[PDB]
Amino acid sequence: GYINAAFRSSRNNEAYLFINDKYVLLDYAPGTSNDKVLYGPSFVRDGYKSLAKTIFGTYGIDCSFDTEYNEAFIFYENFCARIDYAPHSDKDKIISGPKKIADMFPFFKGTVFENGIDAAFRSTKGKEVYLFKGDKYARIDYLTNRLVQNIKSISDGFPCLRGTIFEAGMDSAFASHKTNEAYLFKGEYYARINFTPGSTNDIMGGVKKTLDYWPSLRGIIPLE
Ligand code: NA
Repeated sequence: GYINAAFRSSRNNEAYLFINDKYVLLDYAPGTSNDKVLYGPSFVRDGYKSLAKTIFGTYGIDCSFDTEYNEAFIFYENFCARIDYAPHSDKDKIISGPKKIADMFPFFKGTVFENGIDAAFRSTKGKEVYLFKGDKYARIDYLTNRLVQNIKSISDGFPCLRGTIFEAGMDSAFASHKTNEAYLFKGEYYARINFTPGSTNDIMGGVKKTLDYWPSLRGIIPLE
């Protein structure tokens, strides 16, 4: 029972983490030791009343990403939705969906991403987003609803993850609040990377046991 989906919050140094059919709010503090759970662990149906009577409320969220403002895309199997998550409030809503992925992001029809996406994080370049399913990754523009490039292996786009357990799959991801950085999660292992849009940039090697560096997740992962 580990991290399944994350998206960066619009509130500085904060992130939402989705585990099983549950979620937590966290001050993941990249520049500090002072890490901490802000809200939860709660059920998605309880925390997000907008999602209470949906498949997400029943099953949780297996992939998500920050777009802009207080908005983020959330997925579960072949369906997905845009919602406003309303940081620290009641006032959270469904904006778009729930649609199938192939109706939200048409270009995905015919590919591995059509029946489900593993994880995803917001790129620093414009309205761009990187997504992961299996051992391939996509580069999209959610605003113009197009694929910026052909879908290639994580090994090809991200050379730093070669020879790491992250080479054949990522369970969860989110972008840091710091420039060109994102976190990746697979099982009990995590890594902080420094990504440059449109490059074969290596670094880093920092594959660490998640509980070792996230003090405030002991008791939550592994969620039994
Ligand atoms: Na996932």
